[PDB]
Amino acid sequence: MQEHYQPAAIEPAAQKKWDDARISNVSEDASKPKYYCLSMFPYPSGKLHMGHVRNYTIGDVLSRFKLLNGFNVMQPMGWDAFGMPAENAAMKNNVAPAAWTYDNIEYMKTQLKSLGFAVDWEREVATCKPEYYRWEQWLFTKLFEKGIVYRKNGTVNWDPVDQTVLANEQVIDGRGWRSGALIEKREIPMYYFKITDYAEELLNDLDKLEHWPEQVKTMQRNWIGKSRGMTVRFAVSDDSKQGLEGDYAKFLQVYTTRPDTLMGATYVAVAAEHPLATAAAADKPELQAFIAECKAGSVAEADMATMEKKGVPTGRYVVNPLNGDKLEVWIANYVLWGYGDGAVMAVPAHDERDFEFAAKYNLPKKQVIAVGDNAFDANRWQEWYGDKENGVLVNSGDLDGLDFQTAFDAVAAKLQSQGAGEPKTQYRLRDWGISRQRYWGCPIPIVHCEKCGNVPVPADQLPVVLPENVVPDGMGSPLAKMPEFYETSCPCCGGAAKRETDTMDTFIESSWYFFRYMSPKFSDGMVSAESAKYWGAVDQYIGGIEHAILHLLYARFFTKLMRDEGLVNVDEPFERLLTQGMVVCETYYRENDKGGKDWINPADVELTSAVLKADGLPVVISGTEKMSKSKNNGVDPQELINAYGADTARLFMMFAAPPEQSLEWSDSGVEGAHRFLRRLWRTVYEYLKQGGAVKAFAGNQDGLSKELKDLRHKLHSTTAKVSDDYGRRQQFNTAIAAVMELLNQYDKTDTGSEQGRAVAQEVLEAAVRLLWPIVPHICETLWSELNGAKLWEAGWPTVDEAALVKSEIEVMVQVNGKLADLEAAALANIIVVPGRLVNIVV
Ligand SMILES: CC(C)C[C@H](N)C(=O)NS(=O)(=O)OC[C@H]1OC[C@@H](CCCn2cc(CNC(=O)NCc3ccccc3)nn2)[C@H](O)[C@@H]1O
Ligand SMILES: [Mg+2]
Ligand SMILES: [Zn+2]
Repeated sequence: MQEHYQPAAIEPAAQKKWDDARISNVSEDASKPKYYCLSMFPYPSGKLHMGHVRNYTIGDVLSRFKLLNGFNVMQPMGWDAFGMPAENAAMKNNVAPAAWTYDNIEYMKTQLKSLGFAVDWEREVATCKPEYYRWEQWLFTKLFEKGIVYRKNGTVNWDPVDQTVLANEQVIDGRGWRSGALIEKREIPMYYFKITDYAEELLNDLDKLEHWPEQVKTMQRNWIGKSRGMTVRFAVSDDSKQGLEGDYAKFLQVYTTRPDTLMGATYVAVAAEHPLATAAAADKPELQAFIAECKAGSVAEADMATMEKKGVPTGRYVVNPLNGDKLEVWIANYVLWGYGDGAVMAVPAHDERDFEFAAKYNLPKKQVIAVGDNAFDANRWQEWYGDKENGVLVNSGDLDGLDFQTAFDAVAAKLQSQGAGEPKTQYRLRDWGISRQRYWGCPIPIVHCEKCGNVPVPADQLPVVLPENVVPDGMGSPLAKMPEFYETSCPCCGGAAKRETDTMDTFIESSWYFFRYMSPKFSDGMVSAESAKYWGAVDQYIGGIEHAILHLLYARFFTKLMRDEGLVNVDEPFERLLTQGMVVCETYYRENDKGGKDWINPADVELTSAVLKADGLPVVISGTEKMSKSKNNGVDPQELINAYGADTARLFMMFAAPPEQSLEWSDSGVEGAHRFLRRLWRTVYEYLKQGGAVKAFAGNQDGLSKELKDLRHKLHSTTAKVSDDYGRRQQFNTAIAAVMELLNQYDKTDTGSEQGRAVAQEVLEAAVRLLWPIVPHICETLWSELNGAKLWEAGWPTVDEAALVKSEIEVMVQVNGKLADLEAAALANIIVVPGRLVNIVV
């Protein structure tokens, strides 16, 4: 054993020892209990970043621990390969997106392997391969024939200078983000998943996820957004029926979740597309301009509630069906056509948006809800205005005194008797649009024929292959410009026909890949039935919080789709879910001779102030934020590995913060992690150079010294602490601190005697197994110096409950014949014959 710790000498050999033993290459062996530990697979970006290393180290800690506990552990890895990154890299570099993607995959694979993740590489998938995406084309055709996937015209933001479609996230002040050109709203046919057919299942099944963070579940519930309310029809006043036709001339129908406040409605509001808006804007230009601004908006949903609410009176009136009050109709920008009836009622006394709106326009507020002897101020909003559970109705004639649920029913009966309304369940959830006007994505398996319509490609003709021999030029989606791809024959009638040129939303690949990993070379279906039966669901999923809504919902949806097709037998893909925090770092800048800032990379700055590393001109240290190319503050993990080895990188990431907390880059803390590894190395080297290995202490410990009993207490306390930090808390930094404390006590204990060595052997053999999930290379190497058994069949350390009982302090006591450290406990009820009796001289 070399005296100095040299990670490049040891990490390659340890990796070849794990690979030679095929310990991460698992099969469906019904003899070992399974465990499926999954980290969210990466985009083949080019190179790993520190978020990648944080995530896959967390995955590896948990997989290695469960493996050491005897589980058949599958930890798979692959590549979320489609999407815009490669398309833009292709445009800028004059290279095919596929060629760029496959080179990135090859490089990033090398990096992952060198970090020593215990990954089953025989299960690798790449989603841009036809061996992969044919199976989502297959599922699509099945759901298309069932109406679960359907085609319908929708509205997109068209950028006419860049000749491509943009999401609302890419529209700033009505303009394209790169081009700066005004976007055009266009109606085009697109494809949708009927996810709203499964809304109630997706909402309720969340309740089975006892090992999910409540915040993720609550975020899903808000997105689905179920409400039970009331449809209410307000009759249109005779004076307001001009330009209306059909049911819109007779009534304005609305949806509300608060029918118990219908006596408090002081006005109604309609979307800009609503026929009432159209009819009243006919002669009023300010209304026309307000309607146009609403249509031109591109407010992303994450920003919807933040937009400033605005409205315009129409001069048309409807009649409240419970009290006959005539309310003015307003066009408002927060009422969205396609949600419900595109019209709402407004109660400023008990809904805060209605309060702020009515306060803006001086619209009236009528209190109808009381909560205790609380005063009602019509000019200031108090939180109890919105209380549903503890309110009672006031100012509502027949309904005064009722609580929420009784009044809801009373209103329902009143409205139904009248023909004016009925209970109604609604969901904020929209159907899922999967059409993308992009080249680098999975082709949609549809052929368009003027005789037969939109026809699915039959199963025998899948995949529809995306041609890899393409270089996007910017001027529009390539597939629409390639007759060699879209010109075909109709599979139903044989006649002239055209393939669909839109590709799929890339969320589709990531909605089922965890099942594909179960049988990644299966060519007769999405996932083999035998391997789905064995692996079941993912036991532990690890990933970033930005995927808590869309990706998770989509995966849960696809799992229930696949379940209903007969392919899988679970309701939920993910049992345990762990959300890792961001990785952030200091920023540095010089100022520009244009009044701006040039963001410098940390690698080219030295500290003391701070300046360049090759130069000496100072920089300006500024704030800490998530690593990103925007402020040039990303720290390249390959240079951290080059400088210190993989074990140091993995230890720093786990020690620096709990996985949920944001991790702050620290040169100082990276050096602390390395020196701790050096210390682990030296501790074992020094122990072995003073006598060589011995049989680890085991068994009855009566007759060990006090000092060595104490070390065994700390030893077995550490084992239970660590096990509970890996298994229960998932708090890997406290488990490292625990092992450091154990080595501190060992450093202060004399282990020179014969029984001393046996306890030191025990301590050290436990320490390196306890830390093997975090830094497996050095622990594998040191374990081989201490003990000749395979580390992984030695298995996780066991707690010795005997070493936790602390030995008895037993004696009797007597005041006047009749029944410092003992005289202090025995006065808590003065001779003291050593050990047996305490006599208290009365
Ligand atoms: C399931 C599927 C939908 C997954 C999809 N393929 C995906 O999200 N794929 S992915 O590849 O994005 O990530 C894969 C996983 O692992 C990394 C996690 C990173 C969180 C963000 N995050 C980033 C950072 C720190 N950033 C850096 O170090 N930037 C360095 C840099 C600077 C300058 C230029 C280049 C690089 N901290 N947290 C991420 O949530 C996820 O769990
Ligand atoms: Mg359960
Ligand atoms: Zn045809």
